[PDB]
Parts: sequence; structure tokens; C-alpha cells
Amino acid sequence: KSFTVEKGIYQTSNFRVQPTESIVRFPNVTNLCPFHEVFNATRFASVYAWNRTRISNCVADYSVLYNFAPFFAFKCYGVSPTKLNDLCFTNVYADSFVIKGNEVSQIAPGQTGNIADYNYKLPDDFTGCVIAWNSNKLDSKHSGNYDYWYRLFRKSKLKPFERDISTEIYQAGNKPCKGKGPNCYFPLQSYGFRPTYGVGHQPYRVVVLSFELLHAPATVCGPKKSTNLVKNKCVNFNFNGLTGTGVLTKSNKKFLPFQQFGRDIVDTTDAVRDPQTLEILDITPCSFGGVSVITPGTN
Amino acid sequence: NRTRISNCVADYSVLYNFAPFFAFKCYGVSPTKLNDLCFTNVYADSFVIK
Amino acid sequence: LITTTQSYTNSFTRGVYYPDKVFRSSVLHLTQDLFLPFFSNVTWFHANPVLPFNDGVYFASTEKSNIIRGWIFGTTLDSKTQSLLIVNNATNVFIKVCEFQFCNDPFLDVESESGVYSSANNCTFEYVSQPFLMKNLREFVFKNIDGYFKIYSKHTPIIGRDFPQGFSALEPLVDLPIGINITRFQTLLALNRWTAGAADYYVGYLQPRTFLLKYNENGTITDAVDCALDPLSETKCTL
Amino acid sequence: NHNAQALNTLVKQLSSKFGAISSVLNDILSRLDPPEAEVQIDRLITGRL
Ligand SMILES: *[C@@H]1O[C@H](CO)[C@@H](O)[C@H](O)[C@H]1NC(C)=O
Ligand SMILES: *[C@@H]1O[C@H](CO)[C@@H](O)[C@H](O)[C@H]1NC(C)=O
Ligand SMILES: *[C@@H]1O[C@H](CO)[C@@H](O)[C@H](O)[C@H]1NC(C)=O
Ligand SMILES: *[C@@H]1O[C@H](CO)[C@@H](O)[C@H](O)[C@H]1NC(C)=O
Ligand SMILES: *[C@@H]1O[C@H](CO)[C@@H](O)[C@H](O)[C@H]1NC(C)=O
Ligand SMILES: *[C@@H]1O[C@H](CO)[C@@H](O)[C@H](O)[C@H]1NC(C)=O
Ligand SMILES: *[C@@H]1O[C@H](CO)[C@@H](O)[C@H](O)[C@H]1NC(C)=O
Repeated sequence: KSFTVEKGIYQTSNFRVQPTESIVRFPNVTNLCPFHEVFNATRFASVYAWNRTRISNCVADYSVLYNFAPFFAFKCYGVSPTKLNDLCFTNVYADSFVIKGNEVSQIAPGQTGNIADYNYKLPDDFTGCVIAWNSNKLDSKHSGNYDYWYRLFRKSKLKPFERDISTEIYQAGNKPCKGKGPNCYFPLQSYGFRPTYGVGHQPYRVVVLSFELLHAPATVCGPKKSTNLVKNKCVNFNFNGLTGTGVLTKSNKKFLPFQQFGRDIVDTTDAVRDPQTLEILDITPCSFGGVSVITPGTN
Repeated sequence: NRTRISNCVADYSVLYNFAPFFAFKCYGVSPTKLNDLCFTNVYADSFVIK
Repeated sequence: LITTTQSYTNSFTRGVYYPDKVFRSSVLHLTQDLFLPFFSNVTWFHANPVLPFNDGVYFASTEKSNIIRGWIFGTTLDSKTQSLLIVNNATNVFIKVCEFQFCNDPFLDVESESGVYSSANNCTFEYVSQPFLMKNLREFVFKNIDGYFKIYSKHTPIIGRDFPQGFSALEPLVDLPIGINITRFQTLLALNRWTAGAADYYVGYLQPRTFLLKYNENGTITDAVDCALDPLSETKCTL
Repeated sequence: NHNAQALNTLVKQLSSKFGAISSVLNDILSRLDPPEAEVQIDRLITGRL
């Protein structure tokens, strides 16, 4: 911060070697995930008995949802939706059911209510997405359709991620029921859906997608195309969602047939295995350092 | 309407058997732990709205 | 026709498995997980009883001529809950989470399944692979955590009769996303036909513990220290 | 010995979370939108400072 400099040596900035290109190395899978099959099933189970499906070992495309329907509610919590198309996951859990239109607000972590406490409960650390779209046209009857039921009573609360199917008479009085008349009710009540019903009471189809990370090597990701492999150059690399920048070289490490990564004392990644061709690659950071300027006086 | 409650034993199961409340929100205290706390006095305000 | 005799014995230093899939070389690592404590008290069965599952199970056997074949897991194990079923035969291994109507005294006819269960039921998951059971000591660790059933195995040559005094690390064998609750388990035996036979195995239970593991130049675990056994081990783990 | 110990502690301090979802900035940036990433980045900044 001066226009004149005295004689000496000064440390000014830092230098770093820039990357040249980008490398993407995904495993070769062409199988498509049954997202379409899970949808448009022409029959969804009730809220008190919600359908659960496991999705793994396929290529996940989320444009099918985009062309599916104009969803009334589409909320993602742990991940931004727009970035869903380039992530890798271990496995996916899809839970499908049908509820009332106005009950969609109750489907969220840290939420209370009739449905949120008696039919479905989400964990506090939920990582996934929730989709809710209207189904008045397909799940309504002129006389009234009662195929869908919801639970109204329970002895205690519900933990996240469990399903209750036991059917019994709920007790409200002190004396044991052994009957129906005196202060004893039925927790399950049938939904009443009619076309003349307005918005907020027509049936709405709800699908909850649950992901997880920090697990076995990822399986559900194939929406992006792979590239070639280069060595001895500063490059950006992406192996099954593990991203970084550096130089990849041949490695002489005796990996046992079940490891994938490799760490050191400081606990940072230094070796990797190529998914498509089983081979050990050493990773080294690109060159960086300080810059000093040597000058006599400006006089 | 405002009422003051003090010098008694407070049981919150009567509310549970009362009715299936549409809204039941507690701010400074978790509801489940209301059954083992001690308070100085209670103020109950009752009315009817839309 | 079946006789089961119980005894108690020492576990020494056995039942150590690889915690994760990370390669490490020439390093000492502190880990916290469900382990079998050193010099513990294991049960010796000699030849079925139904045993608890708790949090995890360590199983060891040394029988010959393939007397022992598979295990069954469950919580009620009769008609109301899907139950695991691992079956090992000459060519392959079956794994079924199907709901079985188990017999009062399940066993293998050797080869109809009517001796185990009357019929299957509404079930989805199934798996098949190369047989697990490949003078020889076979060690297994089973544990069920957060929607995952994990099995580690190890095969060793033995010349003695009791637990060998040595160290062996159990490499991972299989991981399955089953997602059920397991509380009890039982062993499955095969009887030629009703001829009387004999077998022997050892059972232990896992507990949460902190260990110090040693990785050599090649990424193999060669020694470990149990940090809560005695003051010297605590000092070793501190340093 | 003291110099090596201090340097090792400083390097090892980089794998802590300081009450965030992850200790890696790359995945935080690759799985979150800008309005929500800074709420996690600032905690790492404070801890490392
Ligand atoms: C689902 O099924 C309906 C009717 O069978 C069909 O019109 C539609 O194309 C299918 N696929 C999707 C993505 O909706
Ligand atoms: C759940 O979805 C699967 C997928 O086709 C279907 O076979 C099954 O009948 C569904 N169950 C219920 C209760 O809707
Ligand atoms: C997939 O990649 C592996 C790794 O190089 C290769 O051995 C295999 O032949 C490939 N298969 C297909 C169908 O591309
Ligand atoms: C194991 O338990 C038995 C009784 O269950 C007891 O007598 C014995 O001392 C314990 N320890 C060993 C090493 O057997
Ligand atoms: C062994 O099991 C495999 C797979 O279940 C089966 O194909 C084969 O027939 C079996 N062999 C015998 C002798 O039972
Ligand atoms: C299996 O479970 C389904 C779903 O509850 C049920 O409809 C069926 O009757 C059960 N039994 C069989 C043999 O499928
Ligand atoms: C590691 O492997 C090499 C090559 O087989 C061997 O010479 C060396 O003894 C091994 N390390 C140990 C501790 O045995």
C-alpha cells in the first residue's frame, strides 16, 4: 500500500497449476429404474397401509416425473431438486399412498397432526423428497368411493418408518370394551370421495422418496455419460460421485478384493479404483506454492 | 375468559380423553414432558374463533 | 436322537472383522463398534435350542463331513413374520426372507424341504450365490443394523481340539438390505435317512467396544487391543 | 517432536464437522443450492479460523 518500495524481499501471493480437462468414470449400466411403473398404477394403497418399494441397480432419470403431471406440492429437504440429476445414491425407498388434499401440509419432518402422528411419521434427519399431486379425476366415484381408509385412534405415538396393519376396536373407557356401543370406537375410517367435492378434499396421490449416503458403493446413478481416462496431468476427476482435482498415476498398492478407497495417517484420500476396469490409481495434488519478489529500492 | 389455576394437582390425561384436537401446539415445553414438571401458577384463556 | 450338552469356555482374542472398506497401510487405528470382548465367556454346545440374538452373534464350528447346514432367524418363527433362511449345499447357497410354516423340530431330510417348513407364503426377496461352507475351523459373524443384514466369515486350518491361540481377521462376506427385526435364531441340521450323529459349535455375543487395530504394509489387520480390558490396555489406547 | 505434533494436530483438524452435514465443501456445493449452502459453510469457516 505504498508507491515506493525499500530494498528487500517480499512475499506477495501464491501460484497454482491449473487443470486441463475433466474426467467422468461411471460404471456401465443401462437398466432404467422403475419410476414409471411405481407411478400410474391405477390403484394406490390406503394411508394407514402405505406401499413401500426398494429401487437399486438401475439408471435414475427424473425427467419422467417432470413430464408426468403438474404436481401441486414438490418439496426436497436435504438436496436441491435441480441437482438431483447428477448425484449418486446407494439405494432408494419409494413410499406411495393417497390422502386428502389439505393433509399434504402434514407430510414433513418435525410435523404433528392426525396423519403425522397416527399414520405416517418422518425422521428428524430425513433426506429425500415429497411429491403430492391431485387425483380427483381417477380416484373419485359419483356415488362415493370408500376403498381408502385412514386410522383415527392409537394407544400411543408412532416412531418414524413403521407400518401398522392390526385391526381392532380402540378402547376409550376405563372398562374393557368387549363390545362396540359403550365408548369404544373404530380407528379405521373410510375416505369419502365425490366429484362434487371441491379443492382440499379430493384425493391426492403422495410419493415420498428416501435416499441415503455414506454407505456401500453407490448403485443408483447413471444419467450422465462417461469419458476416457488420462494420466500424468492436472485434471478434474469424478469416480462414482467422489469428486476432486489432481494427477492420477499407476499404483503399487495391494488392495484386497473388497476395498474401494485408500486413506493415510492424516485421513485423506490418496488411492482409488476405476469402476469399469479394476485398477488402482494414485492421486496426487497439483503443484502449489508461494511467490517472493526480490527488488532493490525504487530509488 | 381468563382463569387462574394454583394449589392443585395437574393431570393432562383429561385433555387427551376430551376430544381429538385439531391443533395442539406447545412452544416452550414439549407436550409429552408436561406431566412431570412443576409450575408456580397457570393462566387459562378460553374463547371461540373461526 | 438329538442330544445337546452345554458348557462354558474362554474366548481369548477372536472375532475381529474389518469395520469398513477403506484401505490403510502401516497404521494404528482407533475404532468403535460391536465387537466380541477379549477373554469373554462363550457357550460350547455339543451334540435344537432357540437362542436370543441380542445385538450380534459370533458363531464358530469345526465339524467335518458337512454336518451343519445353515441357520434360521426370526422373532416368532411360526406364521406371522417373515424369517431369514440361509441354506448351504454342495453347489450353491440359498437366502430367503420368505414366510415359512416351520415344523416343530425343523431339520433336513437329505433333500425335501417339508422337514423344515410346510409351505412358503407372501414374500419378495430372494438370493442365491456360491456356497458359504467352502481339521478346519469356520467362523462367522452375523449382525443386523439399520435395515442391513451383514455376514462376515473366515476359514482356517486347525490341528488342535479347542480354540487355537492365534489371531485371524474376518473378511466381509455379504451385505443384504433386508430390513426386518430379528430376536431369536436357531441352527439347522441334516439327518441321513434318522441315524444318530454328533456336532459341536461355539456361540458368543457382541457388545459396543473401542479397539485399537494394527494395519501392516499390505492392508491386513494383524493385531488389536481391547481398550477396556485392564489398565495396561487403557494406557496403550491412550498412547 | 513438538513441532511435528503441532503440525499433525493442525492437519487432522480438517476432518471435523463443527455441527454441519459434512466436512467436505465439494459435496456441500454439489448437493445444495446457494441460499442454503452458506449456512453450512460458515460453521466450517469459524471452526477452521
Ligand atoms: C401410465 O399409465 C397411463 C395409463 O395407463 C398412460 O397414459 C401413461 O402414459 C403411463 N405413463 C406415465 C408416465 O404416466
Ligand atoms: C404395491 O406396489 C406393487 C408394485 O406393483 C404391487 O404389486 C402391490 O400390489 C402394491 N401393494 C399395495 C398394497 O398397493
Ligand atoms: C463394463 O465395464 C467392465 C470394466 O471394464 C468391462 O469388463 C465389461 O465388459 C463392461 N461391460 C459392458 C456391457 O459394457
Ligand atoms: C463363565 O460363566 C460360568 C457360569 O455361567 C462361570 O462359572 C465361569 O467362571 C465364567 N467364566 C469362564 C471363563 O468360564
Ligand atoms: C444345491 O443347491 C442348488 C441351488 O439351490 C441347486 O440347484 C442344486 O440342485 C442343489 N443340489 C443338491 C444336490 O441338492
Ligand atoms: C400376503 O400379504 C398380502 C398383503 O397383506 C395379503 O393380501 C395376502 O393375503 C397374504 N398372503 C398371501 C398368501 O399372499
Ligand atoms: C506384505 O506382502 C509382501 C509381498 O507378499 C510380503 O513380502 C510381506 O511379508 C507382507 N507383509 C507382512 C507383514 O507379512
